[PDB]
Amino acid sequence: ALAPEIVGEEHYQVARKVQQTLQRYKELQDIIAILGMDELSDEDKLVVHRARRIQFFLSQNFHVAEQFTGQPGSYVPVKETVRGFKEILEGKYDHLPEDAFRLVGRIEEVVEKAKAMGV
Amino acid sequence: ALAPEIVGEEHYQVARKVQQTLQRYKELQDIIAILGMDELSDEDKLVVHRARRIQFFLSQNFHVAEQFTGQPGSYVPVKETVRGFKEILEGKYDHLPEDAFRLVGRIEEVVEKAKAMGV
Amino acid sequence: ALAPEIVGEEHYQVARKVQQTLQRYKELQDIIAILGMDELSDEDKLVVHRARRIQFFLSQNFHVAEQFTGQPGSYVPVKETVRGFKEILEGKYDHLPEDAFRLVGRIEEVVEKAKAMG
Amino acid sequence: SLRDIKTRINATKKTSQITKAMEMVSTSKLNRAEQNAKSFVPYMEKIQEVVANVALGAGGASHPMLVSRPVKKTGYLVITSDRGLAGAYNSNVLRLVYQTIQKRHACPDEYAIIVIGRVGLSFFRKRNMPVILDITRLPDQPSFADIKEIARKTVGLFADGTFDELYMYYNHYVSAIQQEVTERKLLPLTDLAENKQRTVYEFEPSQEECLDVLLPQYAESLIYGALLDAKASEHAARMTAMKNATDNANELIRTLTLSYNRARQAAITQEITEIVAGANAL
Amino acid sequence: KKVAGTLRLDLAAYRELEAFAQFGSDLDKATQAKLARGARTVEVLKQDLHQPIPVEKQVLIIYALTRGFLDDIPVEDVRRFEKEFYLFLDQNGQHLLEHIRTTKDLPNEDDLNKAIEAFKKTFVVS
Amino acid sequence: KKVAGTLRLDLAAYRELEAFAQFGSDLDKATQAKLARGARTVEVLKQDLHQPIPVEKQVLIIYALTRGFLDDIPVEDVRRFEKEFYLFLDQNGQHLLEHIRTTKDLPNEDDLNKAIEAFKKTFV
Repeated sequence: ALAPEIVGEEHYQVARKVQQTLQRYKELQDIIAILGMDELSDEDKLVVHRARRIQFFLSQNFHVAEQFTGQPGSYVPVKETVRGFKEILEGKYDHLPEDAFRLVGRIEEVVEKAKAMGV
Repeated sequence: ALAPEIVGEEHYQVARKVQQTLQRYKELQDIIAILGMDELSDEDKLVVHRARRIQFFLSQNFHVAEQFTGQPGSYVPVKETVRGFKEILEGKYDHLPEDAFRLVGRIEEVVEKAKAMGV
Repeated sequence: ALAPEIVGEEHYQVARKVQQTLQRYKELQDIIAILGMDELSDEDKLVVHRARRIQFFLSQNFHVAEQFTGQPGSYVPVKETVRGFKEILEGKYDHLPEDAFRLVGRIEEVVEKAKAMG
Repeated sequence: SLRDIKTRINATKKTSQITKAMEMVSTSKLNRAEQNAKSFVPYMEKIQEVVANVALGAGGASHPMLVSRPVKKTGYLVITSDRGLAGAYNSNVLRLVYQTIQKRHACPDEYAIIVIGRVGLSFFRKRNMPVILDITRLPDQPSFADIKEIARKTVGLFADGTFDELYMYYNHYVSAIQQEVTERKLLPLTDLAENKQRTVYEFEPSQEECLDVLLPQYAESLIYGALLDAKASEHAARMTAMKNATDNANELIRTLTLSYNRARQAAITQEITEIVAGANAL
Repeated sequence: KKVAGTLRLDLAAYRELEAFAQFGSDLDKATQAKLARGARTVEVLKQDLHQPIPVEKQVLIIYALTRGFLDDIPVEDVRRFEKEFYLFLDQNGQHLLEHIRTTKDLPNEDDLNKAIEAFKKTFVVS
Repeated sequence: KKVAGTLRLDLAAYRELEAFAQFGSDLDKATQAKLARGARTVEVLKQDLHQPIPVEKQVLIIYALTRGFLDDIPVEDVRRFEKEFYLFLDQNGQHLLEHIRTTKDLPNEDDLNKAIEAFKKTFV
């Protein structure tokens, strides 16, 4: 079902661009395993920052996880999931820290979770 | 037949010396792939310089590659091959750019191919 | 068997310290290999000294060695080695030449062997 | 693939030996640099206090280097490594200098850049900034006379009014793992050292002329002090970067080695089952 | 449940942040505070062979660590602080130990906070 | 036996050091000493096809490398200093070769030092 006509061009362009950032970071991973991120230059640095944001923003709080972790769950409608990835991809939320992007549903929730930390 | 009396002293000297250069380039590629080429010594830099040229100058334009590569083809007599490989090892032709050594037959040709590039 | 139920508590404490002392020396060994002995901090020298004596007091004069050498050799009971290593770890015997500890038996043998040098 | 894993274990083993070789050689250079710097530490106290005491005692502010003026335009001196492989050292000083200029200066013309180190010049050539003076290829251990002439150029640019305010950005050596990106103001000398103990000084040299000697000698002294700290901090940064790099490589060697042994034992249980499967059928 | 359910997940976080911090050069305040509680938890979870601890005594020592009273004591002393608190509970603090067994439930916070401060006055260090 | 023991230790202290430090331009003065004799040892052990060497000549070239006579000579000409030394030994040093074959034993050090030092004067 990932085809322009089925999903719409906005969803299709957002999904493919997310999969391109994640593949570059699966190749950078061989060099950052040893040296760390001093060897990386320029585009390598910006790509690893955005890949860290994306990989944590794919994680969610489930109603069935309530028996394991005390948090409440979240349901994210499709029109909302696409909008958040685009703001991450543009770089509109570059300032916020990576630990605020874990176990949340919508981009509004990341802003309040960051504000709780103040980091 | 690669024995000092079966091929001559001048031939054997050049042949084994090429085989030292290419074995040294093999071990050095591991260090370059992880740490980077600028990190290394002048003798290590000069090995990588010459080994790139030697490896591309082993390529040749055949008559049966007229169908595969457009260009017509060449026959290099043995005396010529020894002269040329000796010049690469002694550094006389190191000023020329490396892409000029690919799919050429005699060293004379490599000088002209470079002229077209503009060097 | 190196657990305090089987060996008893005095033996266990003495043993762990010997292992702690030797491992730290293995670290300072690569620092002393690159640069000079004066460079070490004073506390670090107080661990270099004990380790060299401990490594040598581990060495022992065997009875079957008299075919490969010219000295008689000795047997040490477990109480005597546990007592002796406690004295070295408290530093009671540090006023001694290093090679005094080479291929020896009980700790009192070191005293006499020292006198032999002078 | 069994052939492929064996290549990686062999490559990781060889590169672990080079990271260790650069750790040990950096240690030797660091030890020397702290000693050499501590040798110029007494020289620095002697010169800096006597010239400050005569500049601030028994006289007013009558020097262009001493006197404050309103700033028509300004400069920055930033000192960085020639070769790489030292971690965060270059980035954290460039981060402070880049952030400072953009935040508090709103015209390209307002600021100018002096740079020491190939990586600094590279960063300025990429992005975009001008550079007035860009010295490079200094020896591993610096001498005073190297920056005697380069400093002469910089103090000429200051003294003739081309820049009205000038700042240094450099790393300061504090601890074996912790080092501090810092900025100090070379000129004007809006503040000065004070021993509080002074002796009668010859009144024969013209006060302005006497200063004409001591102000540049102080300025050169301050710049060399920054090179001592900069070179010492660069050598320490490579040494830990090398320690951590070697430790990551050796950990990867044990993790890879186990994958090779699990693959080797499976290949020897497949070949024996195919053999015995055909043998049972026939 | 009330005393220790966020311990298993929070303790995994200390394991990674310690591994980063050893190779790390400079840390921040919120990372340093987390590094201080993690060390005490690892020493509070150290036990000795063939010595089981009754469950009412477990919930009392874990209440000290989670609520932060153990933050004052230097590390090597944590094991002895734990043997002493159990002796004190036996000799002095019998009312707290009666409530947890029957109601499987925790006593009033004021009374528990009072009692833990009272033990800490009697305890001495190094 | 006396000459061969040092070499096993010498080749080892180069394999460990070289595997890291050959490239470093300047390391500690000892490390330089070990590295230099390390290359010479790997050129004294090199040999040609179908040409065996009698034992008395082997012990003499190994005595000279181990005792430091070959430091002055560069690594490239170690393969020739070898050959010139074999010629000089045959024409002049018949007395030293007489004893090793008959008694499997080494002659007096002063005489050996004298012969090898004299050849080091002749070599260019």
